Amino acid sequence: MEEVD
Amino acid sequence: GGSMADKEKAEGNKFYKARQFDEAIEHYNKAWELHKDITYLNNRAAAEYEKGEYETAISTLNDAVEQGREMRADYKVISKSFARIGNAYHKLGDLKKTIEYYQKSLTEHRTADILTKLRNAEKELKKAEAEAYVNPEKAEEARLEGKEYFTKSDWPNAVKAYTEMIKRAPEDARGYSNRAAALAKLMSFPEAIADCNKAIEKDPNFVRAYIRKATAQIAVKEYASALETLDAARTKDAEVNNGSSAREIDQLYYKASQ
Repeated sequence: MEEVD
Repeated sequence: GGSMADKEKAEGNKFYKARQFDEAIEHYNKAWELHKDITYLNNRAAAEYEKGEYETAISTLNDAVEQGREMRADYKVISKSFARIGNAYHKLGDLKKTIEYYQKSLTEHRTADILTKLRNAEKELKKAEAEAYVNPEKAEEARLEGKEYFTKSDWPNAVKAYTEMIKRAPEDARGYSNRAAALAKLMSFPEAIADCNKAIEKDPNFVRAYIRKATAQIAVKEYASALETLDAARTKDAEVNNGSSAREIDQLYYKASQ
């Protein structure tokens, strides 16, 4: 999954 | 809110991690509402992306960079925006813009990934454009142009013509054998050998290509090889051609022994 910050 | 909006974000991240994307999205919006910081928008774009709404993601991100610029946001985070646009475009199968947005991300902040993703997307584009270049009728047009230059002893142009044919029809063994013929005339023999080899992997039954290989090998005094190539040539000639080019093989066999 895409990185969340 | 400082710690206030950071909770909304953190709550988003909790939902995002459990693949509850609309729930994540709503908390990311709350975070933005409480405290203008583009991180929260990048995160909503992640949720939008994971939903498979690639257009929404690009939209969210294009806005994020515009607002981040107005806010003078850290160069790293806007580099992530551009990077995620790149990912989204790649999911859309738009190779031009994925490359364009990777460039844009690297311009903002060069990272290891994105540099690797750029090279992979460029690789993928080369392969695609090559597969689009393939054309039956343009290949036949090139085969005819080559024979015309070959009949007029115009080897340099024949080479070019036959290269177009190789590009228009990469599976047609005639293109390689033909370029190999012109290369030999120009006395570029190692290249003639190499084109003959690819012709033989494209068509194991293509006799003329074995004969060129051997002829060029003889020309560069590679005698041991020339005889092997000639054996192979004679075996495939019996099978495929009823041995109808045996007298030609023999002359070369005699020269390769002398």
